Amino acid sequence: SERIESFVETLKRGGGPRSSEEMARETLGLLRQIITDHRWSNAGELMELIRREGRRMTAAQPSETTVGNMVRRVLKIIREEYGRLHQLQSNIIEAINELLVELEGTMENIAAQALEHIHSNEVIMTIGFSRTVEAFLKEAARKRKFHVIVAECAPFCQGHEMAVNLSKAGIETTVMTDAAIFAVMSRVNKVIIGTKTILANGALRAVTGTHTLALAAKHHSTPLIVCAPMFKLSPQFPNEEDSFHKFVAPEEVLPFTEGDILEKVSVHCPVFDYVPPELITLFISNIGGNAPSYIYRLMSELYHPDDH
Amino acid sequence: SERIESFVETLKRGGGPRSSEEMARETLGLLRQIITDHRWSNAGELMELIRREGRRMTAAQPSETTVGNMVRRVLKIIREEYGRLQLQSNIIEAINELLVELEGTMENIAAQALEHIHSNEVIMTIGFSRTVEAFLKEAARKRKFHVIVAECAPFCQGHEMAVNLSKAGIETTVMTDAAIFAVMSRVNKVIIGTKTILANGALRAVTGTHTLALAAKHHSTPLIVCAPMFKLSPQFPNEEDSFHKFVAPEEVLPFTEGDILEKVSVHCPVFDYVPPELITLFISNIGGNAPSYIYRLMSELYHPDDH
Ligand SMILES: O=C(COc1ccc(Cl)cc1)N[C@H]1CC[C@H](NC(=O)COc2ccc(Cl)cc2)CC1
Repeated sequence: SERIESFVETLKRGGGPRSSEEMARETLGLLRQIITDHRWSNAGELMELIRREGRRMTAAQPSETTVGNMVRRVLKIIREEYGRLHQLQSNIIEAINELLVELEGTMENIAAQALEHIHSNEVIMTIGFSRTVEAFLKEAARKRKFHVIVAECAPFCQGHEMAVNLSKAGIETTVMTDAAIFAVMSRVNKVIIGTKTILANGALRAVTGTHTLALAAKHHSTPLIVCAPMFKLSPQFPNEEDSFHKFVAPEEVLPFTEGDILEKVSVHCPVFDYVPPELITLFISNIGGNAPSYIYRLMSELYHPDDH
Repeated sequence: SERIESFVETLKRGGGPRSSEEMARETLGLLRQIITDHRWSNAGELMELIRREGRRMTAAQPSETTVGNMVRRVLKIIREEYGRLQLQSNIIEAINELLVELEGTMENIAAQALEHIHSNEVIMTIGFSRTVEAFLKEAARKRKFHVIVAECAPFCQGHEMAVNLSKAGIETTVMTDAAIFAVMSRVNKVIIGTKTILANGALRAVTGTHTLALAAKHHSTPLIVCAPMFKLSPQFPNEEDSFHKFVAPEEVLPFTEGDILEKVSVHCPVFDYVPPELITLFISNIGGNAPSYIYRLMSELYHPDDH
């Protein structure tokens, strides 16, 4: 039925399911359902329906790149499925089920490869809460006691919660304000950041302090990993400008109090930022450990030239 | 008497007094004696004698820059002495004052140590110097840091200092010279002692100082070169290849393994060249001056007879 419309409203109003493959489980859900029982013609009328419902879905807040990402991957499974087909619903829904089960284990396998990086007594450093970086760092509690420096930035700040969820289970964290990321980072090694979405050229679109942070990395020459799973490799190299973000209400940065000053003064609030591929020095991923400058072909491994 | 000739032979054969106030106390000695009783004319015949005995003294092994350095400073005290101008009383008295001022370098240059090294801070030095060891020993009434010392420079005279430190102080580890780039990714605050420092701001030091300072201005950690006064040499780096000491290649290849030593060329340099584009502070005997200021400090001491 048209419960997807509710879903089309659900992404419209906001209220995030915290990126935990819930957008992916949902997009797989609705694509499974529209894939299940709909109109049927042989010659990709299903694919045309995927383009229509696709572009209607992408008409949401243009930041949830996972929605269109798994949409396009469903299309590539359709194209290869027909490619071998040269009863298709059985093969398509089965392979989509296999992609679901493969998606069902990202946060474990991307966290197994952790002992091979962090060593004893090694002052790691991140910024901003992320599920994968916390799970990833929790499987390195069967090794020695390092430190963790976490930045408290990007207000409204969703960051501390992580400083709790770590320090009551693990290593000796300290929490620094965002405006002190250059007295620190003279005494550190091995920076990690989680990623909101990563671009085709090799860019990280992340939380609103990622840049200003990576610049310090390629100033003191410390390597920064951006641990990010699959299904977040977005096409469309950074052409569209200023729709790249989320501008939120300036209540979060200035209070509605202090009247009259708020007549003539301009307030800005960006949620994301731009990390170019000239500063990332490894990707830890779900299947391999690929470098920055290789990421290109990995994208060609997944998609098809209908990247629009 | 002509015991200076013995001294002129003493620097000739080698056998260093460590550079620890032997070269300066001696040069002050012989300059005091030649200053004391010699030929006398009013119009700087003493100064001409200082030029003659000076250039004869500088005809030693051209690396002991302290000898000519204190020679030239004696000349500047002569020039200012005549400038204000029984002159022997004033000259020998002021030279005595310069001696007593020279008598306390390694303490006052080591007082200013608590204001730099902090708790839990992995310092790092290459080679061994009296002033860097005394300097680091007065920071043992603060917390337990590490010290990473490189075992460079065959003959590798590096360790004695790791002994003389470890049995009195912090947890030092000793690395070979060929591992100064797996380390120096996990360090801060490098220190090096200086054999002599040039006018432009250069450090002429032990034979691994370069390749180390390059790592400092690659990972951007600051390197202090703690060096007292009297070692500010004029003569910006013009004279080439007399800038060193080439020693016998027995120290790097053994006289054993015959016939290979027919056709193969062995090199052995003792010093190297650190340019002023990489040093990031000087801790000194009177102040704490930066690199790019060092220029006028030299003009504070000498006179344009710098040859
Ligand atoms: O625990 C801390 C303090 O951590 C912070 C300091 C400041 C801030 Cl803002 C946050 C955290 N510092 C330690 C961390 C281990 C290190 N390394 C060692 O203990 C020894 O490591 C070495 C030593 C020598 C070599 Cl060659 C290699 C590693 C010393 C400094």
